[PDB]
Amino acid sequence: VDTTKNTKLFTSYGVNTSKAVSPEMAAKIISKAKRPLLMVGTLALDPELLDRVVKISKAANIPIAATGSSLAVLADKDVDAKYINAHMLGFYLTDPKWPGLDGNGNYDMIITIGFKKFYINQVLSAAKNFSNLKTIAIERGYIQNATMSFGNLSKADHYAALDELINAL
Amino acid sequence: VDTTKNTKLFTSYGVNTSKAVSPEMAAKIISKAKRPLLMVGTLALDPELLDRVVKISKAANIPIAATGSSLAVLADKDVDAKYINAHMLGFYLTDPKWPGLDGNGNYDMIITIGFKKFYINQVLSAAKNFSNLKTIAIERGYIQNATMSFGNLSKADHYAALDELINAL
Amino acid sequence: NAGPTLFPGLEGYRDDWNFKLLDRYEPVITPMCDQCCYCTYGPCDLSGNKRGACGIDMKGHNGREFFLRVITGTACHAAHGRHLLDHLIEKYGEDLPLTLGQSNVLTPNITISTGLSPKTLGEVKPAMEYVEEQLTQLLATVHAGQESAEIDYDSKALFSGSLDHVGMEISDIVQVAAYDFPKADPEAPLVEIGMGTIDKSKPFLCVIGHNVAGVTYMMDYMEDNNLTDKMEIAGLCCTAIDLTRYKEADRRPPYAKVIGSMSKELKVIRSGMPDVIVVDEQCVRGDIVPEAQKLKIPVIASNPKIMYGLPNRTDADVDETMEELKSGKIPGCVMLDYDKLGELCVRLTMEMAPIRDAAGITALPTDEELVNMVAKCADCGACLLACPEEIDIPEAMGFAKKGDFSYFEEIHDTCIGCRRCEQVCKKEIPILNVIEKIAQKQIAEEKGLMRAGRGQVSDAEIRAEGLNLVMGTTPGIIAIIGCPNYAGGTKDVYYIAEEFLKRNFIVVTTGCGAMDIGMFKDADGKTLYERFPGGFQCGGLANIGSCVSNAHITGAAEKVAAIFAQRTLEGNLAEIGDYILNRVGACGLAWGAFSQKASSIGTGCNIFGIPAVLGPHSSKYRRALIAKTYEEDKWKVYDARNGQEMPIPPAPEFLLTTAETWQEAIPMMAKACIRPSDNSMGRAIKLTHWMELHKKYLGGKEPEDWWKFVRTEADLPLATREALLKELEKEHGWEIDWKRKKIISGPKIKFDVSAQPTNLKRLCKE
Amino acid sequence: NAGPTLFPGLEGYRDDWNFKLLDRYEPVITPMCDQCCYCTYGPCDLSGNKRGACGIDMKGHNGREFFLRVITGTACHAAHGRHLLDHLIEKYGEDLPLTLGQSNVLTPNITISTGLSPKTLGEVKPAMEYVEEQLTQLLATVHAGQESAEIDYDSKALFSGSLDHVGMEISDIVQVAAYDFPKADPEAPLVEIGMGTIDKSKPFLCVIGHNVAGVTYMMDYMEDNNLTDKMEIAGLCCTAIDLTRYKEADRRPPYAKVIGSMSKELKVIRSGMPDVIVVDEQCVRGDIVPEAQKLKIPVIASNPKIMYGLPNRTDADVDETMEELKSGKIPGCVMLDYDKLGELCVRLTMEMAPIRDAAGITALPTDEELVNMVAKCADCGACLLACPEEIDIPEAMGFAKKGDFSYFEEIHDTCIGCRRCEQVCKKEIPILNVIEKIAQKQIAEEKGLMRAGRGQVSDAEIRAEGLNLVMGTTPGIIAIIGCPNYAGGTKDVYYIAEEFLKRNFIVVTTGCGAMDIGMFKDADGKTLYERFPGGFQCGGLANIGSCVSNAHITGAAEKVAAIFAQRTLEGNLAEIGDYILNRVGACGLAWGAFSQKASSIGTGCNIFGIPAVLGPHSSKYRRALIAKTYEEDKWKVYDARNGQEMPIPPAPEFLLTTAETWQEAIPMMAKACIRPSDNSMGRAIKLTHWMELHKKYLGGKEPEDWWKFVRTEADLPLATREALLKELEKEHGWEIDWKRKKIISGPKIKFDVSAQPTNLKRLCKE
Ligand code: SF4
Ligand code: SF4
Ligand code: SF4
Ligand code: SF4
Ligand code: SF4
Ligand code: SF4
Ligand SMILES: [Fe+3]
Ligand SMILES: [Fe+3]
Repeated sequence: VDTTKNTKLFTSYGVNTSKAVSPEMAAKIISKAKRPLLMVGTLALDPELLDRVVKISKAANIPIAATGSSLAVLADKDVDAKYINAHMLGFYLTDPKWPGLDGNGNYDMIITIGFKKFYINQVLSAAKNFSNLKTIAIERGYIQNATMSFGNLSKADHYAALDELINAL
Repeated sequence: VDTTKNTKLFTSYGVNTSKAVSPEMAAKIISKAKRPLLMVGTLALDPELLDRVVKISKAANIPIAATGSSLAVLADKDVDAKYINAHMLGFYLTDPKWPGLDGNGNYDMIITIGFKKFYINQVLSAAKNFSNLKTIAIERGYIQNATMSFGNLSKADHYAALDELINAL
Repeated sequence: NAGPTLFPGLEGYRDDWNFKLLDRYEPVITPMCDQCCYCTYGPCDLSGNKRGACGIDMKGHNGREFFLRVITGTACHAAHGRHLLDHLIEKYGEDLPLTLGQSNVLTPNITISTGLSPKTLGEVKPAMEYVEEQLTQLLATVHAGQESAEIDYDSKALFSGSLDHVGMEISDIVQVAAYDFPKADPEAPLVEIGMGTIDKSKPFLCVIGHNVAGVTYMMDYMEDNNLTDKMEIAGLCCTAIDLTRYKEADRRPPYAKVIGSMSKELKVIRSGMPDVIVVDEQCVRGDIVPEAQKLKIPVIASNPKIMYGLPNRTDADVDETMEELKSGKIPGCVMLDYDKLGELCVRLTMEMAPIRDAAGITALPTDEELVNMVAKCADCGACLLACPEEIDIPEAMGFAKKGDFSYFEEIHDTCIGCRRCEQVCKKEIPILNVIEKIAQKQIAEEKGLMRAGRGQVSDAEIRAEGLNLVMGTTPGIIAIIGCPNYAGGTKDVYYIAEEFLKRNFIVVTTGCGAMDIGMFKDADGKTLYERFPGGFQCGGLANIGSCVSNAHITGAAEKVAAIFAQRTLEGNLAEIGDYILNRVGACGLAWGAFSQKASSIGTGCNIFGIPAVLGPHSSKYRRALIAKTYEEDKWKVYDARNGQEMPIPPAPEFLLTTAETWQEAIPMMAKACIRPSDNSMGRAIKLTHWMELHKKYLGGKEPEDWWKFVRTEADLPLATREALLKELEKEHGWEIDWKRKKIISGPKIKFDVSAQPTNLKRLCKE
Repeated sequence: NAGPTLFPGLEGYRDDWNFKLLDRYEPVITPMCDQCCYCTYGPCDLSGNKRGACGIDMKGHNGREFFLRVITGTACHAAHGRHLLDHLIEKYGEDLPLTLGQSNVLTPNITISTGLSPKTLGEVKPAMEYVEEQLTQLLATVHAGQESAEIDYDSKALFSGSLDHVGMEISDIVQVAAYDFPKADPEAPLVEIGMGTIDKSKPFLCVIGHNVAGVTYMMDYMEDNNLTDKMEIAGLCCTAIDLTRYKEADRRPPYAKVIGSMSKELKVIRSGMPDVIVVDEQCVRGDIVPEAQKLKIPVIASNPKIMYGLPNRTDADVDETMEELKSGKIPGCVMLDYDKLGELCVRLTMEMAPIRDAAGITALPTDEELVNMVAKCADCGACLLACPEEIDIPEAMGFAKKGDFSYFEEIHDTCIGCRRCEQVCKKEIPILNVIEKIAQKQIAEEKGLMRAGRGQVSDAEIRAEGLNLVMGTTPGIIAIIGCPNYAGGTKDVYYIAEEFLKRNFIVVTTGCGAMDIGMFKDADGKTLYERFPGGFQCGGLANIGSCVSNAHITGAAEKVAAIFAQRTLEGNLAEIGDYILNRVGACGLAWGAFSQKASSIGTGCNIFGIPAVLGPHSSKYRRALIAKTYEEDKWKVYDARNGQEMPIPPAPEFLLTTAETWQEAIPMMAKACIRPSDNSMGRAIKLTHWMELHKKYLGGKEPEDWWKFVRTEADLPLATREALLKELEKEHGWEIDWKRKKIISGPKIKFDVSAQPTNLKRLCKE
């Protein structure tokens, strides 16, 4: 699946925007991370995405930051997920001295999925302007404020792209 | 000269921006116009650009709207130039019933040159949002609010690009 | 006698209090845009915290932008107050007494900021002038080249927030007095609400706005002409709540109805039910005239703040203006004379009903039209990209093309009726009308009850609940307020209010929140207002009133400190906010906050030590106040008994933050009510509700940090005290005495019944 | 006796006047951004005049945005006024008389809006309260869901503009009275100005801001301690003009100096000359603290509107705070106590001078450092893209690399010292210091003279010039005011002022414009203030004062109508503005307008029928007022004698527009002074200057439309009357009587000495 052809936006935060990446590029970026974090939302998270979030966590062995009420459905799944409010997380990620969720420090790659675009773009606006933290959005929508992101995708293409990514981890 | 590789902007008016065109594309767009107008500024107009503004007017037989105090130097040149304030012109161009500078009506293609980028982008913001008027900027800078524009260019490349355009009219 | 801050200026609370609040609850800046377009040197790209041409950095500018929204909200409530005060003084005299019910501490917010305790309309003038004077000083600080430090814009914003509640208080007390609104009434009457409550056969006068003044003349004209049962009068936004508070002090049956929140404005218009629309000010759609016009609904602008470029007929004769409107010659007019407004609107309504019925108007598309326009959809994705709620319209269209309208039916309640989607549809499909047509069934069922705006919390209720709130045995005050820009539909506030009412918290609500809370019924067909008593009590649900009534929520908390704790109010905001932050469990919720007014209200709650959870769209305000729970030195206060530093638990962990879903919001709010001074039974109770709600809505496991709030075995939830003591020993290494089942070692914070936690050194005995 | 609008509300002038002005001078909307980010429903893409989620369209929002800048500017002058009024009343009493010079019509703007003619400080209170009350109502209209029609935001903006001049008037008259400022003095003393006028060997107290109150204590302390000749005290922005007006009513020699406009703020700091910096409010850079700190310059914040997050020492002992500052422990502090401020700043300055000299500081890079950093340039083009003036820095670097510093030397005067370029340079080259180092020679020559803020125009001057102005024989009033955000350097205002002074127009100036106008000298080494007399007279140049003094410019025009024409001022703005628009030739110029204050001032001039030309950056304000010269029905008024419609020439052709170059601005301003009621000699004279200036600056040929302003042969410029009559016959077909040389046919507008042109029907005899 081509996940880089559509980067349309309704409104813009300005001249700085994320680089659109393919499923294989995202896979390579994620595998190279030394201490990645899977930041999961709830409002755009459906059962199909939930299944893929679990496989990504496992295939790459990435801890999960269950934001919103995502832990509600991740709790009965075999993954390492811990609850944390997204706004708080977005703030903490900008603090070099944050012990992180397991106490072992901050992260070097944030992977976002399951969020409405307006909310994650806002939470991400902090790290974008006040940190050198790298972030990668793998939603069905183009996310301007991530370091890199998938472009806008039909639901089906999204599911396909995530499967291609998983097959590359 | 490649006039489409650099479209950097310091700030943005939003998601809508001009299409970058080559010297030959601009030449073809201008030749196809039935009633074009050459809108000339003063603050970014140098002697070299002045010479090229004259050749374009002649080669394509385009009337000139001498804005600012450009008529000061165009007056002693063999061209059809008439004074009109840029802000007023930007407003009038949005009125379908404007008799125009010669009394024969409005225009179907506005060619801008010799302006500071911030001023023309503002004057052009009216036509961009409140008219279906086509405009083409041929400055050394990328102009966001034109329908189409050259990208950012070194002074020399600008002079070269304008010469290529003239050779194509 | 008075505190140190009477009629304070911008810097009044800066060093003594605001900076202390801001050191713990740190400003979290999330820019809504990476640029600043305030002046001609710009626009400036501030990306990466760069500085503008003038020198201000990104954080400074965003502090400035949040500050601007706050003062804009502050000015709205104030302008509202000034107009009611002048009109009411002119009509009933300066000596009219402020009759607000059974209370001796009548105007807490006013008294705190000015030291004044006004008892009449005229006595409120000096407070109003103070607010207007300060707003001018505040708006001037928005000018380029003024403040540049983010933290100082935040202090200026907090100060403005205190001013907002002063202005809101002024607004509501003068109208409660002059218009005989309920007087701190636990039994204010239930009013019918919802688009489904309207009797379509009757003429319908629809009012949208905030200032109820002009509507009172409309109602007076209806009563005088025996029209209360012949026509319908219903409102959208606050004016709907205030108009149904009018002359209700004696609990007479309401004869008017309430349509709904701001989200219903375009929806009710598109339905075609209104025969006449009268707008006032604030939260009024900017496309009302052209939309009303399509269905031949005359529009009357009754407030100078919104004139829509309409012709002015304030000085014209009523009869003739009515002819101009009924004939459709003009789509509407401006009518600023209240004596003419009453008659004009009511009569035009009675007369428009037959005219519009004879017109043969079909507001929504027919069955055939619906199927056709749906089949026209190209699945281009434009609408979804333009939808503020990011609703998958293309998917709904897809399913509707094959007779499955379940998607569109569910969309109806989440859709805010803004029509951005329609403007981007190349096939020119009136998407909103598609949703509304398919939602007819659901709309007919939109019938609820809302208990009328009750007004203040009485001193009697403060005495009854004061101690309980402070010990913590009454788990806290839950305030559900604000706008309808929800991210997941309007039933969220209902589920939330219910969860808390069942766990016996004190729930109060106002504005659009109060409205939606009453839009749903249980298996027995009963509303929350019917299932729970209306007093300020545990397990009670009180609709305080319109948005200006939010001043009684901070007012109640302030009265706990003034009446229960007997603290001085006059010029003493810092001590009062500090007392609340340390000893009064509470948490606000503005799940659908959208307006500038919501930012000022929330900021006002914050300066009084009251945390607030906002919905996800609120992240767009640009500035949140969140504490770092992992930094030890952020959680220390003084013991006023000796001046020694003492540690406090991390509660609340924020003052202003956003939650993503309503399920997340609940446990967050419960936890937010935990206070340093909870006694043992209180803490045990608060920990019970929070730990239980966290398990219920977030996965079934306990909060990882639950142990951080345990000082002794007595703080432990009684039912599971055994298992918990095990966990403390097991997963934390605490020493337990299994004979008497108590804690020997482990807690980093000790229990001390006589401790006096305060963030203000000046209140300590050194 | 009074007009119809006493203490008007937002709608006061809407239908009677504003809408009439707006029908002719149409709002021209040029969005600065295609989006709106006011609330959480957004941001909304308004491109193509789409509507936001709330319903407001692009034009409505941009009207709203311009309106916001206007009220922000209005609040600035007002907040300023309120602080001076309270402080001055507290220090000198409410009964202090307003001593402003030889005038009986003391407060025209105030009287027009309130009907009041205050004679003391206390009597000004009611006007100040009115303004603050209206500002709250106006700020509330900026809230989402309020006004949506562009034209109504424009009316609200014009109204605010009238309020701005009321607030400015209040501000200046109270300080002129209490601080003994010049009293409408044509011989106010010349003050030295420019960074080159500073005696580097003396300690230097630099003040930046607007409110002069605190500076007066500084100066009082210097006089009391015989320091006026030992140290230098100079200011940037308005405070520089007001501090040099202090106790100058008796014309004593100035002992203080003026550095320059806001553009000099970073430049003077980078020079390292200041030993201490004291900031107040408005137009103060947001990066002063970190920049000052680099060169060990302590910063003192004396106004709560700008505290920079600095520690507060208002209640600390002076000696200790001085030790904290001189030791460099803290980069600065907040000092809000005026009694402590005076001593603290002056003493710290005397003491800092030696300390900083001993520090061995080299403010700018050495010769070697300059050559090295220049050689580091990569010609990446980043600085040019980020420069607000789009200065070709890469080219200058290129030439400087090979010893040609002519480019950098010319850049110095065009550069506004904003340092945006430095933040984007990957080679971390302090570009601004490169320009300043190379400009040392030029800076040493930056020495001029500025005639002190003179105050109001006296009634005597109004009587002397009234008739002349109205007939047109005195070509008009030229007001050069406003900010330094010029697009082509700061000498423009000089050339403009000169051209007009030589042609005998009445030239008045204020603020940064007044400053730069005096920064240049002719071949004889004389300034314009020296070459032309300071009275309000033909060929006269008067520096009215600081930006708040702009109120005396509209005040003078208002007094022409009140004194010459004997029109009533009280509650009669529309009649006065209408009179001015029809009979008083004038044109404002704000060539470098940047601030919100400039938009409000210009908008205030507009509502009084006074056109204004703004510099190109001003196009960023979003809304211009321009008339269509080609639409016949846009140029008709009534003849008050009979109520019949009558045609008027297209003059002025705009109320608020931008010009690109100073050469274009001149003829535009001259033409803008032509008025419908010019008598024959007046018109001939105005046509002479305009036609000549058009030929001189725009190509040598005559204005294509010059013939549109000729009613009879007597309107023709006398020297070229022959040739002109030829052209009218030749290129226009007019019938001439070559015997007496007059016009027989051709003019579409006749000359009528008794005609009474007015845009107000109510003033006509029907
Ligand atoms: S206020 Fe400052 S950051 Fe904003 S546009 Fe003006 S110069 Fe730029
Ligand atoms: S009307 Fe409803 S579906 Fe359309 S953009 Fe607004 S919220 Fe979305
Ligand atoms: S914008 Fe219109 S055509 Fe495109 S998917 Fe939406 S409803 Fe269909
Ligand atoms: S005020 Fe209106 S146009 Fe602006 S962001 Fe809010 S909804 Fe959009
Ligand atoms: S300091 Fe001067 S050269 Fe640099 S960006 Fe500002 S105006 Fe341009
Ligand atoms: S940004 Fe720096 S390196 Fe690039 S051209 Fe400008 S001065 Fe040279
Ligand atoms: Fe409301
Ligand atoms: Fe100024």
